[PDB]
Amino acid sequence: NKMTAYITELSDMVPTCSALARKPDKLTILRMAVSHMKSLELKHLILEAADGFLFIVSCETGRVVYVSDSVTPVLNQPQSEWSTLYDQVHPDDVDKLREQLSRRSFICRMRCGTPHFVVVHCTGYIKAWKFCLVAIGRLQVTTEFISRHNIEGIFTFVDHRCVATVGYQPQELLGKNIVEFCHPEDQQLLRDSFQQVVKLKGQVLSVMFRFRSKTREWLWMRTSSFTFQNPYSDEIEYIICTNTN
Amino acid sequence: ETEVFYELAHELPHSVSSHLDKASIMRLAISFLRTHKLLSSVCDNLYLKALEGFIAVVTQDGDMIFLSENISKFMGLTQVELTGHSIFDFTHPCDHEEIRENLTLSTERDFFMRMKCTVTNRTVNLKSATWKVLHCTGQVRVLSCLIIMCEPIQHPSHMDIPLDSKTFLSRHSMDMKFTYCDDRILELIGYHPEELLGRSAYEFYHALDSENMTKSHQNLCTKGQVVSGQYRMLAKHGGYVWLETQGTVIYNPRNLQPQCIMCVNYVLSEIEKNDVVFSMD
Ligand SMILES: Brc1ccc([C@H]2CN3CCSC3=N2)cc1
Repeated sequence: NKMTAYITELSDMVPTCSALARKPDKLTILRMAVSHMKSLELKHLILEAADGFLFIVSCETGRVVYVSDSVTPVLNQPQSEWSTLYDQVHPDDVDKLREQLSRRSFICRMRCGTPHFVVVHCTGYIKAWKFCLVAIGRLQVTTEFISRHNIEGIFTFVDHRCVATVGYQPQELLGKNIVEFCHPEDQQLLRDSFQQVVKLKGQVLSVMFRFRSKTREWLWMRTSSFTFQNPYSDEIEYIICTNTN
Repeated sequence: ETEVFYELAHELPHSVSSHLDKASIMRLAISFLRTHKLLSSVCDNLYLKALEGFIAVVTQDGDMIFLSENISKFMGLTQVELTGHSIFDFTHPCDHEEIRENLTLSTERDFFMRMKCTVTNRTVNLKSATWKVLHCTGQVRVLSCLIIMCEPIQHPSHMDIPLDSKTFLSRHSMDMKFTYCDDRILELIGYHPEELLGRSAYEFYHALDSENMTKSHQNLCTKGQVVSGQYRMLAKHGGYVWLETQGTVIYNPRNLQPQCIMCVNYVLSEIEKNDVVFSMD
């Protein structure tokens, strides 16, 4: 039944066979497959799968001896423009590059033009031609300030936006507890949510309190807090907070 | 019927085509022109060799209508044994449903699936295959279709490719506490192993990244192999650096137990936001 379904499928796939008034036989069906491919890309599969392109450089000096045209779709450059890989790569990657010049494999962020860099996973090998690298570079898939706390409320992490949001340089904020900056009247409430976000392990509460500015102005703020747990231990390593003016 | 078949076979190497059966020259013929149907809609020894992986096209209902020729170099099973048979017949059932919904229906896909391996780190055969995690990135495209390249993650106890300056090894407990680090990282990121030892890896990632690590970590555990995205570990005296790490779970070969996680960590950037300070350390 499956040989026949291959017989039938094959013929459906041979336009020369399936453009016919009837269904012929296997000797014939086998025969017209044979001629239909006796009649009659990988880089498209590559660029269609990973947004990769091929390129060939000299190992001795790092200058290009071949570039696939996929460079234009992949990273917007003209094949005519793609020279020396060192000119194409981010300056902070020259070093890395030079020791990759057995097979080879690495990563580096190369420019795009119309200064923007795109990180590209590179794969290939060295062949003799005083030698050459044969590689494929592929592309990858992808007001408020955020802080983070140990269970007790001590600032373990803050991003620079704290100075824009509360006026304190990170360092002043870090190490201290938040309730040190809360307004007295609101402090249990802050602690409450801290007593709560843990009790409600996993997901968020939000709490609002007057936070101390550096110029000492009490500021209304809303904080969205959730505990973050180890994916292995389920240990509550920290609770993450985004504190929002 | 043998004469017609063996020049069908030998206009599909005449070496490998000399040995094909009925059902398989059927499958290879059928899938060759089926593939050609998709390529018309998309639009070598070095292309093929220069891949740390093979390319596969897989239908929304699961058939493998084409696999990379170099497939056998990574997974042992050659191009001709598995073409046209189901992907579901060669990958982990616990991964299957996730594979199913990657075949289904934003175009870009990126994930990890365990297949079957029958090439030793020479060759053994199906009853003694081992499951091999594959990192797969591609497009799903219109009958639907999946076009992924599949890269195996090099195992860090047995590596073939050199490693440059900007990479540093690392060992962790299964919950990812640093339980050993490379000495250079100091010159790289600026920490001696001493401080890192006994420390959760998670108090060194920048906060916006922690959620994306969890997935990498659970992939690592459930499958035992993984590549992270880009992320930034916080650095010595302020700023961070960008890393990509291959993380594999290594076992004691004596008691069949998970022992630790070893990670190769490619540094991709020098310190950035050096002025700013993020964490207590
Ligand atoms: Br996947 C994955 C996620 C994290 C890690 C470890 C290794 N390493 C290098 C500096 S920060 C850090 N955490 C390994 C694999």
